[PDB]
Amino acid sequence: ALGTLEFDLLYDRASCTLHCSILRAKGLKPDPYVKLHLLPGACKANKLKTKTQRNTLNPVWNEDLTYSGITDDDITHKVLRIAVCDEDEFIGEIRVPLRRLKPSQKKHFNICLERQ
Repeated sequence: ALGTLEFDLLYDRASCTLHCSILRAKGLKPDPYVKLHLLPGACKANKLKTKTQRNTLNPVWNEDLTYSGITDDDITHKVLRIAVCDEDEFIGEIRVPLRRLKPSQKKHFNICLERQ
């Protein structure tokens, strides 16, 4: 379909931090970069992005992006939208409810991107 995205999420409860390791993508179907949007809210604070990789459908970022101020209740209610885009157009996205995470347990994802 649209390709796959590999990333890790780790919630560190004591420091109230969500660590998002954006690793790589494979088989993108269109200069890819990834943007993270922690929902809900259009707030600047909710939005992080990787560097842009050039001339590739198999970019490797190996980039750690982090949110601070993350509480238990944020973990149960918030959603992390992860979108890969083509720098200068939408390539694909996934939507991850944070309540799938456990404190201090890194979860590894390899997920198929979607149009949704």
